[PDB]
Amino acid sequence: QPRTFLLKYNENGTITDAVDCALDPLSETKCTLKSFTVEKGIYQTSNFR
Amino acid sequence: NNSIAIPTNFTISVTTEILPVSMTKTSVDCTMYICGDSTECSNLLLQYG
Repeated sequence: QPRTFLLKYNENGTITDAVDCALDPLSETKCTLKSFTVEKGIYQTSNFR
Repeated sequence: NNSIAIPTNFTISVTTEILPVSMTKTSVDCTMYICGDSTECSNLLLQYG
């Protein structure tokens, strides 16, 4: 399905990890922040409609 | 240089300062404001970075 992912490329240009930005709120925070690392806390990530 | 004014009376008074600390925590979603659910707009909106 044509969903948004956060892709992380290594030195070779191969994707070694990805976040399905439509999977769960936590994944959404990672796609918002463009990091596979989040800090302890609360983020505003989207406004739903 | 030879006369000094010395208090004979005083008042212990209380004054009030009104000093703002914080404001209302607003948020406006930019996409919503501009395009809402408008598809073409939402896509074009990207081209503005």
